[PDB]
Amino acid sequence: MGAQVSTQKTGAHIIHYTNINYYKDAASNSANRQDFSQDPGKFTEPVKDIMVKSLPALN
Amino acid sequence: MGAQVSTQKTGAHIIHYTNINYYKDAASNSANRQDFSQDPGKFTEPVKDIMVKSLPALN
Amino acid sequence: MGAQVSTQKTGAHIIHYTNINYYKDAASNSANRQDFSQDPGKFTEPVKDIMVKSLPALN
Amino acid sequence: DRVRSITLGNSTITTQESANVVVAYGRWPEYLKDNEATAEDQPTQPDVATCRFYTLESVTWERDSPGWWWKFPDALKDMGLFGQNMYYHYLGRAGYTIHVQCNASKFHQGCLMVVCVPEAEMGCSQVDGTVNEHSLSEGETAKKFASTSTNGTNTVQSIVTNAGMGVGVGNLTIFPHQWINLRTNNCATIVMPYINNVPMDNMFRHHNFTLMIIPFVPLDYSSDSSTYVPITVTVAPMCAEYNGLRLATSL
Amino acid sequence: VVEAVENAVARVADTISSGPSNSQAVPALTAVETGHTSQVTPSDTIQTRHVRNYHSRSESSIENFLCRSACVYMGEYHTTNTDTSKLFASWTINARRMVQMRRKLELFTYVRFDMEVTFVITSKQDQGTQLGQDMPPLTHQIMYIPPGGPIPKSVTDYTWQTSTNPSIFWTEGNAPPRMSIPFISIGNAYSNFYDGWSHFSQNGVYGYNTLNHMGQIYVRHVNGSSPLPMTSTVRMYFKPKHVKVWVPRPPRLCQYKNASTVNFTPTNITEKRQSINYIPETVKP
Amino acid sequence: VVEAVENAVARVADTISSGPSNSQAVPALTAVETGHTSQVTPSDTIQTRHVRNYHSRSESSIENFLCRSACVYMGEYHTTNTDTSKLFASWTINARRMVQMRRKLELFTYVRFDMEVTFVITSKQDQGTQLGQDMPPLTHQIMYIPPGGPIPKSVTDYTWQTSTNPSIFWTEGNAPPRMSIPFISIGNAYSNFYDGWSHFSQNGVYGYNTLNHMGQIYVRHVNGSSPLPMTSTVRMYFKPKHVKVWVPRPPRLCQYKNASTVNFTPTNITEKRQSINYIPETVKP
Amino acid sequence: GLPVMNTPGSNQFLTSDDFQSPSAMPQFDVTPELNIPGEVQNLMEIAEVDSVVPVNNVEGKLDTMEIYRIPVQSGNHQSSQVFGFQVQPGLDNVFKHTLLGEILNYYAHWSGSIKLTFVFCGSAMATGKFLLAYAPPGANAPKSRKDAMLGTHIIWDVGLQSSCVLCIPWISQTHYRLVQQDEYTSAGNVTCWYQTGIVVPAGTPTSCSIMCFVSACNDFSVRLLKDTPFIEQSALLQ
Amino acid sequence: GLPVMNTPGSNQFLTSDDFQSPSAMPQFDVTPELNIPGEVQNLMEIAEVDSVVPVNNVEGKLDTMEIYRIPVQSGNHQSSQVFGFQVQPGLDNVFKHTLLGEILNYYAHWSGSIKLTFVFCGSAMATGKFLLAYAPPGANAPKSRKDAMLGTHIIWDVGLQSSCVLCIPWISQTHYRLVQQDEYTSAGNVTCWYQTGIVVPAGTPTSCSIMCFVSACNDFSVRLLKDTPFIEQSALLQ
Amino acid sequence: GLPVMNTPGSNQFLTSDDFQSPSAMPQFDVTPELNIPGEVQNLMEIAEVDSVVPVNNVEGKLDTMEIYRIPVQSGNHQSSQVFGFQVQPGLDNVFKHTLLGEILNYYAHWSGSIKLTFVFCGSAMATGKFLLAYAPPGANAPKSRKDAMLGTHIIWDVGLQSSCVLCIPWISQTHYRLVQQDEYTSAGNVTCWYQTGIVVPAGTPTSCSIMCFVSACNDFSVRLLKDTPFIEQSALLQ
Repeated sequence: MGAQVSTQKTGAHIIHYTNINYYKDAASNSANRQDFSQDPGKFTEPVKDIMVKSLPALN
Repeated sequence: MGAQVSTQKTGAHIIHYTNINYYKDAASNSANRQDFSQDPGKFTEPVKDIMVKSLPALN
Repeated sequence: MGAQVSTQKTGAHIIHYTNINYYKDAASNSANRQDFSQDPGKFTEPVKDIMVKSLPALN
Repeated sequence: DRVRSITLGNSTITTQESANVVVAYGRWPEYLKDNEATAEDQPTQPDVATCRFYTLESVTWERDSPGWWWKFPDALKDMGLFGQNMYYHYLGRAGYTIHVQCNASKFHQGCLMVVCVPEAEMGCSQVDGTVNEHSLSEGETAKKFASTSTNGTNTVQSIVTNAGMGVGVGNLTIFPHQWINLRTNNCATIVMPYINNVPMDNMFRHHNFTLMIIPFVPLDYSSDSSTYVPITVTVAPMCAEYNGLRLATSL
Repeated sequence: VVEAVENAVARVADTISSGPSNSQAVPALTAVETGHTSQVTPSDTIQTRHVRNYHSRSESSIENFLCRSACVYMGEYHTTNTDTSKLFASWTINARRMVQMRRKLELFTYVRFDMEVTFVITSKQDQGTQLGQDMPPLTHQIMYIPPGGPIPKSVTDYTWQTSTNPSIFWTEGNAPPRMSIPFISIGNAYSNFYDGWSHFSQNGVYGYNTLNHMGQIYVRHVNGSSPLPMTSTVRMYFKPKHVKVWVPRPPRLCQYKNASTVNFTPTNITEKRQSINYIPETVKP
Repeated sequence: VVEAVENAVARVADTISSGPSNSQAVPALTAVETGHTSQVTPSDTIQTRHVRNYHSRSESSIENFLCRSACVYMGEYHTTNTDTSKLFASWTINARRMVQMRRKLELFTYVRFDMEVTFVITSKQDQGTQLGQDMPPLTHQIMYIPPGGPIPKSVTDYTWQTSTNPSIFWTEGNAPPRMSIPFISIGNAYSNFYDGWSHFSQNGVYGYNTLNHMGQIYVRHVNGSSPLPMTSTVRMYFKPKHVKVWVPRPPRLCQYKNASTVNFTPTNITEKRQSINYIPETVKP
Repeated sequence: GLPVMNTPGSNQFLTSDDFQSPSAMPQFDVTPELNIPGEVQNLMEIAEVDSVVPVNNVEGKLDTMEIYRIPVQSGNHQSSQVFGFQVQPGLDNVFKHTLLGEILNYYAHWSGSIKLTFVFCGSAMATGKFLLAYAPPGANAPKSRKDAMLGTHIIWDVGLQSSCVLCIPWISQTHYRLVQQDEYTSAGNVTCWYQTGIVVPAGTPTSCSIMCFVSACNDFSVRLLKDTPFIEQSALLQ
Repeated sequence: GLPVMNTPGSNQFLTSDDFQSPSAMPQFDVTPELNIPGEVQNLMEIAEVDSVVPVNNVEGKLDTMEIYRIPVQSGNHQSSQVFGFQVQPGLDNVFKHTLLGEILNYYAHWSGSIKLTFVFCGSAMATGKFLLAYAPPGANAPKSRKDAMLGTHIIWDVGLQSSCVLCIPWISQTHYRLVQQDEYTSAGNVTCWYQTGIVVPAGTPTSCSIMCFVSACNDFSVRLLKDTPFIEQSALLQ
Repeated sequence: GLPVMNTPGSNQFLTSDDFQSPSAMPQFDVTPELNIPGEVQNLMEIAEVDSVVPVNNVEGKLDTMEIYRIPVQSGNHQSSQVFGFQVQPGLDNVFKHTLLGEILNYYAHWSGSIKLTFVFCGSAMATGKFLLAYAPPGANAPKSRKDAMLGTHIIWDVGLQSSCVLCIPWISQTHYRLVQQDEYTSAGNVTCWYQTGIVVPAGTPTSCSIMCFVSACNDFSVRLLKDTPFIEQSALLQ
């Protein structure tokens, strides 16, 4: 009835849960604890020219 | 089971909610906070002949 | 809505129940009281060569 | 690989021992687009009169010298037609290109940190007090850190090790930065987009960012190497808009 | 069976670009003598840049504006007294004793809506010499007397049998008592204003009291008397749902005097400044 | 209608095998002068075995990190007093009076999020000579005063009518009062820091206080006075949901002084050890 | 029965919540609707209507119709400023009681542009030209027409079409502006000066009057409902 | 109505639960997002950034920039150890205040490998070779280069490319390690020795400096959120 | 909201109920499983393993290994009974401390058959035959081999294959039997007698020993969990 069945957090080495929203406002939802994304090269490698990890950093 | 899944209020720059009515009377429902309509020309321009915003208001 | 209808525990000589998980974590589920498995030969007969129950244990 | 040239407006910068170019967060300066904009009127975009290389006076790296900091803008406010549009207009937007230039011989040694800090809100010397504006920025004259804890009313607590913001001065590597290691390079370049939480923002009220130059390893030399080692800073706006024209401000 | 409802969002109009102009089109010169309000977007007077405008006029619709609860009456009643008419509260229904929701509803001449009514009932032990007792939770009855029914004369009346009048029993300590009410009117819209009389001889009572007769409300303590006096105060909250409104009017300027009439004292239009040219100088070292 | 959502799990990178090497590829030699952080996995410096790595960086995402409730204000108010301004609590809203969530939020310069606000309200009977009474359950009102509304002057004000300000009534003994709050800001992100002034003459107030004006909160006992004094303490808990964050900063080192400013006393970088070569000997009979 | 579990926020009364609730009059039969003229469907339809602006609200003229009309005369008065007032449609005494102002004062943020329409109310033979200028904030109000000339202005020629619209555009950094404006979200100030002056023949009066009508453009919006400070009581039955 | 039945854990307030909850500002219209540069999406992106490490944190140098630089000189100093410190990225005073350390101290377990990058900060004509060794735990720290030679080491030749990365791999039995490390989940210790020495021509200084930057490799992870011991107050308004 | 109605048994804590419950550590990342050897998946796998039975639990031998071994000697001892004991795998002192007995004593009913395996532990040159008999209940224990002969017996010849299995079958009327057995659900008694005797050559010892291992057959089952009477404390910290 407007549901959504997503996957639970299980470890690696009957796992689906159900969500329904009741309120008219997205500021009433749960938290988005299941988005895991990254882009460290933004802070780790913020340089104009690339550096290829097996060539001298200069030269 | 007689439901209706409408859209939430999100800003611009998982958003559907579910409604079911339980009572036998429409005076028991929620409020219609998601109808946005307008017609200002009723109060703003209540004149017999039109005025076209780039011609003199007279003449 | 993400349900699962399994069988109850009745004796031998209207039996289906319904499960839905509500939480985002598998450490919140019920217990798995309906898995019955065995392998006693692990402790009962932990020997390299087999012994066939109608031959002498030696010889 | 070490040679480089940067041509902005009617100004050029040549360099022969450059390490690389930090682009702040992988992001280049750009103009305000139509869907992220909030002001109604048409902006000025002078484009060659304002987006060029303005050179601030240079500081002398001495053997015992804690560091220096500038605040941008309010450093380029008396620089040409950037510092004039910046007067006549209410709202301004621009990114920058900071080129720091310090050269020594092969018998000298040292290591500067060159770091751009967004919103470098600073802390007064008397904990129960308030900074001045002079104590945050002298224009093109740099303010100087101190090797010990400073005193005096209204003047930032400018011991180097805390960098005047209350953090550890070695963690500043989280901000867009470079080093000038007098054994490898002699210039650092940081290309800094417009980082702020509103599309355009006034230019006299908000010090959009702070440039700190902090020698971690100090100078040194032997028998008669050159005693005088200066540092020169060049800043060049990029993609500079202004909006909301009226009579000129005054301070 | 699930049904998908479509809800359109109403943004405000973008700013189209513009350039220089030298023409006989005067979008500025007009004539207000026609009772017409000029439609001059900025792009007609100056040079504008294209601006995608995402803002919305949602929280200013009439439903979003009015559908918020507000108190419309406060009344006290005692468990024990020596008056027997202070043992229960009573009042005729109108939204007109509290200035806030009154003034809010009175930007329009005819308002037609359902309501959601809530009651906040809070008892206190009366200050005295010998306090201390074990009284159980108080429970209250709220009866609605339509226009015509018999009204109570004591807290031990027969009328509180509430055979057909609707009434609520609520035992203190729970969530407030709330219910919903249709458009209980005989006109086709509640008329906030009325320029007329009741009698055809052009006399009688003037204005609102004529039109709207919606009955009374009577609240009481069901429990019984009390060893030591206590006093309860009931506040009533109206929240109009499904709101339709007609013929807007200028907001009230002068302060309200009574709930019967629109009588007032004359007030100034607005407050003064030094001159007509006065703008304060705020850019100063 | 059921909808299946796909949730990908982000493991960390496995360890690829390696062998001897004799080449002109130097994955170790670099130049930090470029503002670039070396990417040298162990398999570049030594001989590693293939290791399937199942670990996850889930509990370190920003949503998992920040979305935990934390107290941000504690305030007391009495049922009866002789001050009439200690009968209700009041405070301007900021996350900046408690060091824990302050320091937590202040690893980033701009934080944009919704919140889930909870209140823990706990009354105690004030110590005195004549204790003993039968007071009913206390109920409390929590009003939010946006920037501009009229603020109360007593617990019997008119403002507590809360016609448009949102406010919560909660009768002690139930689950705490919780509600949810959108991104109520005028910028495009809450700016934890601000290097600037309010006035254009480059003076005024410096830093955070300039930017963020989110109004006040006022808490009171609805019941009324009390035969014998009692005092209630309200704690407010913020939990940011739907969290977005920009421009990280080094964590704070020196201790906080006040909620207005970032003023501090200078502290040491870290604590001392005996020498630079000192590692303690812990394998000893 | 079903095992439920009550979350915080249970059994509270939040003024601005919309749940369902039992009807106390079941199977009621409401009165059929009526197509009464003039139905409002938004409040920004009451704020796009012109409203005479009490500009001349000096003391001694606040309960007079004279508060509504700006005095203008003939002669060498080019050194004098006709009028001037801050742009504060919810806080400035000039605006806070218009339709725009009284509609804003129920909200806490406002964005959009404004339309100020001026009506020359003198003879049919008087002629003049006026300069009407808006100055985005950042510097003190102009004190001479050479400074007002630099703003965002219009030059209104008085003729057959009597009135002229100065549309104050939306120049701001924040997408919105408080209604209780401070000097962070300041908006500017408008000022009016003679461009050539008033010229009248013989036998017509020399002292004329202007009037100013404020309305909101078609991109105005308000948000964050609040209470209005303009109504107040001191007991029930009011 | 439906028969429900309340389970234990009802009507409690668990700090780390995520339920839905009524909006106190219904139909609010939030400010459009802005593509502000530099958005963080994980915390192991702040811990993969280099950070200068206060190795020389002897007493008398803790509020000096001298805490950051390791002294190195020319001559027959092969018997002397340059530096050495335990591997305890959340507890050792050398590490607990880096970006890696300050990010770890919000968590209780940590796994992964670490990258220590050394920067020679002397003349452009000084030349030396250094030995940088990591010793998995099990035996006291090496006290001679013949023992450090047996560890997991690297020999860094000082030349054009100034800096050199010693990547401390992950050798452990437990998949994770406490942040408040004990001698069960100990991690080892690193130590640095001259391999050939520093050689300078005439007219250059003899006393040079190294510096050490710590960062986390691309397989690092932390878990079990906790509070950080580094911030503390003694009353509200702080 | 939904009208619910709470049934009896609400807000109670029943020790043996399985409901869902909020995780106090959300999004925890557990340690990967390990294929450790020897995983138990039922308790009737610990009760199908042999266990030496303390038959000779006379007084003076209860803390001696001598409790485990049945004495057997050579000569005309046909009149003497070797051993005998009731079948009470959860209550008889002979059984209640085996693996079978200690696993039963966590349950209240038990059904199935039992396997008693006897091991002759004498010389490699001693020879004898033994009679091992089980007598379903109904009459006093047999006191002579002519009565034990009438039971359910086996005749075990001592030879190369040392041990011999007497499988006590399940003869009962009730499908189950209490573990705390009474004389309604009695089970019987086993008894052992010489069939021909022990014969040894010259130079070997005359006094040998038997031993008895109890296990459960492949149709055993226990039910109705209870507490075990064998563990007990008198304060916390034990």
